Amino acid sequence: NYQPTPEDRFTFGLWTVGWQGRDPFGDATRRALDPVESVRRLAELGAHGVTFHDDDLIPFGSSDSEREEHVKRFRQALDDTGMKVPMATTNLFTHPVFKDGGFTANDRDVRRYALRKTIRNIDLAVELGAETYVAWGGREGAESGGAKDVRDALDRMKEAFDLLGEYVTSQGYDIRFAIEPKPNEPRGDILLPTVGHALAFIERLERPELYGVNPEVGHEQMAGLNFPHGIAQALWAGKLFHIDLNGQNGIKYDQDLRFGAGDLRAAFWLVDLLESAGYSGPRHFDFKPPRTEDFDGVWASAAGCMRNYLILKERAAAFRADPEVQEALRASRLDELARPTAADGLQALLDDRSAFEEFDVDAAAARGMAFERLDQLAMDHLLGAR
Amino acid sequence: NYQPTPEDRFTFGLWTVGWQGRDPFGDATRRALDPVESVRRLAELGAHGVTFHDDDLIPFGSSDSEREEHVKRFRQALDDTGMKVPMATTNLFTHPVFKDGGFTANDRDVRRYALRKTIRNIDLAVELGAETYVAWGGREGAESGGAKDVRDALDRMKEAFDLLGEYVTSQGYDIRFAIEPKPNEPRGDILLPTVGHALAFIERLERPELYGVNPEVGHEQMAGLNFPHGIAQALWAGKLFHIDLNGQNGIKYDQDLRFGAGDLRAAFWLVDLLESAGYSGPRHFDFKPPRTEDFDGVWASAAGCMRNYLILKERAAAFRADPEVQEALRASRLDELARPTAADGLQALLDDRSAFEEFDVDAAAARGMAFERLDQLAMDHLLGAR
Amino acid sequence: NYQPTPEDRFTFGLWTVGWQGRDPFGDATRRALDPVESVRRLAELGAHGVTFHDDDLIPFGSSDSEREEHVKRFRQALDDTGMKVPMATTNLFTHPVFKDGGFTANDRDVRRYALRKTIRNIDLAVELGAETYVAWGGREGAESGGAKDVRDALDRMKEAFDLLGEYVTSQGYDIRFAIEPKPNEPRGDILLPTVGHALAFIERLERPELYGVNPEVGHEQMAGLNFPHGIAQALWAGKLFHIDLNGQNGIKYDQDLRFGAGDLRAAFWLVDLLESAGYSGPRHFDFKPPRTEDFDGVWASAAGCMRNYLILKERAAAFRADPEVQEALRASRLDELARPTAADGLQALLDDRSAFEEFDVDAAAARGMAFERLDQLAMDHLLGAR
Amino acid sequence: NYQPTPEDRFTFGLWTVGWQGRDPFGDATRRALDPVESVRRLAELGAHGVTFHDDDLIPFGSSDSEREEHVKRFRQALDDTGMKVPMATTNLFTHPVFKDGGFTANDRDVRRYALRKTIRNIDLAVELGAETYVAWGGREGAESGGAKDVRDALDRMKEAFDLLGEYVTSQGYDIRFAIEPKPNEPRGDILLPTVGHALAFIERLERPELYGVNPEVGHEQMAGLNFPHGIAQALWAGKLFHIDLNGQNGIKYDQDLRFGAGDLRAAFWLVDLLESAGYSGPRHFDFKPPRTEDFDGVWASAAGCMRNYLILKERAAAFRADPEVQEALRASRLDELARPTAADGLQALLDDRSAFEEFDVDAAAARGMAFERLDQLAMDHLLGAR
Repeated sequence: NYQPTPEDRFTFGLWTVGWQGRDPFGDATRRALDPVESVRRLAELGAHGVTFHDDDLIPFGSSDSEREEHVKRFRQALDDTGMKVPMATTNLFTHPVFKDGGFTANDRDVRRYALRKTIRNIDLAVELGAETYVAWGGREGAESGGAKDVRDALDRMKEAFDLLGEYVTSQGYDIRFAIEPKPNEPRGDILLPTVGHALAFIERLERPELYGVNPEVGHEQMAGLNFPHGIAQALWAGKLFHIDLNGQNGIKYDQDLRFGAGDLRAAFWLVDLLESAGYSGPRHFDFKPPRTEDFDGVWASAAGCMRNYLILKERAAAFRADPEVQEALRASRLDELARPTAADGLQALLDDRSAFEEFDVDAAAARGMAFERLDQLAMDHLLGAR
Repeated sequence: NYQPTPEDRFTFGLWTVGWQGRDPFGDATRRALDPVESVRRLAELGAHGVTFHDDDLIPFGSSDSEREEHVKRFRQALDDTGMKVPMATTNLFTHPVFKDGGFTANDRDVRRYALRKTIRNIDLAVELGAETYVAWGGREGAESGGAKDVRDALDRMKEAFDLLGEYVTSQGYDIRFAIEPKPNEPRGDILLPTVGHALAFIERLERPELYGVNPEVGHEQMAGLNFPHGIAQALWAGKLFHIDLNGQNGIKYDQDLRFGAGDLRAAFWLVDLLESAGYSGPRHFDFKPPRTEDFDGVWASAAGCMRNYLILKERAAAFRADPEVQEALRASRLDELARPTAADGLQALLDDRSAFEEFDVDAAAARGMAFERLDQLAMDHLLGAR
Repeated sequence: NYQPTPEDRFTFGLWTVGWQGRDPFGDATRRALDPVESVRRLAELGAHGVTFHDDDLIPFGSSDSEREEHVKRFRQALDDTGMKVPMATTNLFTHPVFKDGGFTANDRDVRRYALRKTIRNIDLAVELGAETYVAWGGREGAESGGAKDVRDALDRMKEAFDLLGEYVTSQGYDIRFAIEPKPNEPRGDILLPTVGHALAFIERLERPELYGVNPEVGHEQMAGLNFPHGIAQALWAGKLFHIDLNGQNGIKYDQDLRFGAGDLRAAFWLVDLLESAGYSGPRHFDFKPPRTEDFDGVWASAAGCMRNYLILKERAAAFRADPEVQEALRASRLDELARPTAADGLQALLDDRSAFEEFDVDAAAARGMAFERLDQLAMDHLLGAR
Repeated sequence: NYQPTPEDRFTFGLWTVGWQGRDPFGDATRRALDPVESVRRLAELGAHGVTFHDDDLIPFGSSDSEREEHVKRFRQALDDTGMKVPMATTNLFTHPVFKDGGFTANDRDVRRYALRKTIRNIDLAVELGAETYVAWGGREGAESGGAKDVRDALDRMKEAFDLLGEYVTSQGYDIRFAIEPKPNEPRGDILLPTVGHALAFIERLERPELYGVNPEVGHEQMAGLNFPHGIAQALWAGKLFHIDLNGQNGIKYDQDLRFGAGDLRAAFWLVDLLESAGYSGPRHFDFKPPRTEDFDGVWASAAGCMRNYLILKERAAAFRADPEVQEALRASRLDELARPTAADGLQALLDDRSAFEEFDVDAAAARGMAFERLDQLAMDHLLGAR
């Protein structure tokens, strides 16, 4: 019955199940969770591991001795449960000092502090075994046009990421970076707002091989974009280092619903793509149990993230294995899309009268694509009517 | 009184003022315009030049002799008026053969035809003096998830652009390519949907130096993105080869309003950026006079595109020259944003106790950014209340 | 296997399967269909009836004799197949004369013509047995703020609808009106843009009982609104006279996908509501087979509209009949939502210390709503994992 | 220089300038303001009055004696400054007990409490002189489809508002209610999501004359709707009892920017409409100074709200008074829009051959509307280029 096991590589942030329910208009509805309890409960549900921001594990301002105590207790919970920590990240957004950003704050002293806070947590991530270090620049941006010269801000963003790459290289660490785009919220517009902008930026860094993307379902959907298409471009570029799964109903505030909620058909096509492409990284949930829920609802929501992934995986596998679907893909010429347009080369193409002078445009235009039949097979498989 | 001259480099597509007014729900409301008449009328309004798709100048299906006659008459109009042709593009979207795309159609024979149709028009663009060749892949995309394997489609898109680069290089032409992104419409989702995705794609081509972007105001706004921010990223990457100016009211169908309509504040910040960065390319209008208008309204709309640019240029220049604005930019630390975070280097940063151990986070957090005063100065300048 | 029969009351517009594929950027990809052939093909698929605009059945400009011939042939097709015509409407949007509207055109002579064209088609609708007459004011609106004084336009809209009500009453016809809202497209903003605005307007007509709404899935979703919620408000007001079913992926141009495509979960909740409320009107599809398709794809798309409704009906019925769902609805207090807050009356409420002075707010706040468990049961039922 | 005076009727909520800067991702950046200090500072800036939620003035949980002390100090500040309190409202959204709503919470005991909390604050509002009592049902709604039966929720919403109307009538109070719509945030979808839905709902209350709307600029723009058009419909219905002014950049989270920011052209058309229609109620700002700002920035932002209104008022008045604009309005037939379509009556219309049989549709279709010239005059006036 769609039971997860650690082999499915499902991971959760501490801040997901640990969200207390404060929103722009309301107070917390749940008590804080001890990270140790979250690790134990997640392990019981069949998760593989957990992720953290610095400030989720070590309260901001802790002394070195309190920091050591918090880490020790957490490591014991990992040892007791077999849970892993595949990813870590920095909180460069909650504290008022970051109100205009971390890496791109106008104040230079804040930028330096943001780098030092990040470096300290890279060391800890490596100690705990993380392979990916995420950067979500949630305060990098603006509400007004004159507040931020974007060219200068991109110079500062490149400088920061280049320095972090120098750090990991000089220390000999095996950890890679992933940039998490988001278009807006909490800033009016956030820099590097989509997967595309992040991919383009990485190509201007000094050591691009160290950097990839960590796209999030709801973030791209906040710009009305097709999330599977964006993931396909990231895969095509070799840059899908991590992925964040959740749900979102359209263009509005970031809802962080459980995975499978929101756009269910997009969730199907996402799972189809990840499984077909052989993505081997964590399936990470960055979601918020709604503030209507008590703790029993928190764990039901978390379990539902994993359940929905496993149902969609079954349905997408059945779709691709169905001989009638395989025939419909050929009827729609998906096989021809995969063949080179002109492996014969430019000159051969220019000399081929069948490509222009003698091409029957009307006969080609009259051929139906048969896409609606294909899409109804996909619908029937999703719904278990096949 | 804000009178354009050819030195302002304003250009218009033939298909803009020539739009007959057909929309998804309605018939044409205006007669077709002869391109020769459009060139003459635009020259009288103070435009610098015109642009064309192949099929706007030479009716689809024309014989070689009719093609020569259409080109000859057009060249005479250019000679008679002094108008230039800085940009040309291909129509790979109107004819039914392109219903599933040109470069990424599932049918291989259509892909070959699309390349041959494009190459024929590159030759003509060079003959007429164009410096930029635009590609808008308006039919490259899908309405349904199974219809298009995006990784295979990106392979086909790269193959097409690589072949075009081989062609221009082998012929010795001085013309560069610019990719025009759009998120949707007429396809449910279009490949390379934003400036970012296009910039990232270019970095995977064989000769990236030949390719840039041609962003359009309304296209990025159809994804709710900040158009000045996207242009800043394109400028930062060295890839703003051309720009398309129009207006758009939000996330909806592509309205193609005259420039200055839609988001007026974004238009101000765009002009500020283009003029401050020294962009020297054409200021091209890709707009549609609304179908409510007769021909007098067409020319009033076109004139308004240029007028609004010139008013906004004045206001942005006055904003930047105002000593009180210069003081407010320093109060908001725009000067510090332009300074390196750590020109002293990584090791110096790690050893600097003022960046972490002795950094007074509360004092830094208490400093206001003064962004609202700055933004109200910008508003006052835009409105001519300063 | 989810086979429709005429008893399911599925209906289609002639203009749906008859859409030739012209879009803002492209020519037609299919030949025109004779309405007689559409009636025959739809009847074979199991539809119950068809609907029409005047101009779909009788070409604009037809003489009285050609009009009679077109009607006679259509009536024969209805007689031969048993198909019904439950709804008709007027085309007040295609012809250039309607470029600024029909009922709210600034030109008074156009407004009078629009009323006369509508009245002529009301007579024909009654002759063919229609019970509902739809009005979609697709050209009523504006691209610019000064073009339309909305208060005067609403006066003109009320005048038009009041005159139509006087007409039907004076003739003794049993046909009711339904207003079809849409937020934009083809006008920049359309008057009466949502279900809510239309419901409010109706209350100011002279004979409100004659008027209801005809909401369309994709239209409300073009404003990012919850379509089931809007339908619930229409049902609560007694005004759901007809409904138009299709799919839409978010806030963008009107896609008119087949029903079930787009937001699949919203489609589930819509069918749940219609079936639970006992809606007895037609299930009408206002959709467009994508222009990628040939005629075989047209009929596959149409069949898919009906199939998806029937699958969702089964799943929603199974959800509501499941004892575990019934228990979860009580756990979430849906039973208490249905009970009056204060049937004891105002004074009793004011004197009840348990409602304020002695209310334990912390105990009430700590109760979870159990909504995530309920929603995962709904997901499991939708997907056939229960 | 655009200096406000109390005669301009500008008002501000205590929670606007008093917003501490907490957002979904960040802690407060400003200290709390004493309401007395806010009244004094606002009076110095030229505001006319202030508004409050219960919980902004009296901390939740206060004893009767602390409540009396808070009210006394506030009344002294009003007396010392001459500031008025034209509007008050209830906080039915912050405390965890309201996590599923107030008036439409599934738990009946919460619904009763929400009514008692509201009634207590109606008494206080009347004591302080308020004329309008606002209801913003920010927690009335859902994240999931099964959580809320909307028909039952509308019954509960009507019951609540009917009881409040009975209360004010029985006490003899001269205060009216205004419903403030919002489409989403903090709930996934909020009930009564737009001006239209609220207007329609009011018509089903027992005493509709007691209820109107309090629309907010950014709320309607979160659904991509035209705010001036919605205000026009509210004015046409006689229901614009109050208005909330702010700015919003598109369809995203509620930004609450200062008035004039966001969509500047929509702000112009709004002021034109309010001043032309003679709206006499408060011009209330429901905005948030961005959390980047210190207290000096708070007051600069507040001052900017009033400044921008007064600049736009001047520009709109100059637009309407310009003889060239008056001529352009006649050229566009705004005069004919204001004349009845058929004051001659139905029968005369049916017998008028000039309305159909002899109407020259082609001549009418060829007349341009001249809307682009009109809109460029409006642009020139807005920008002070006329």
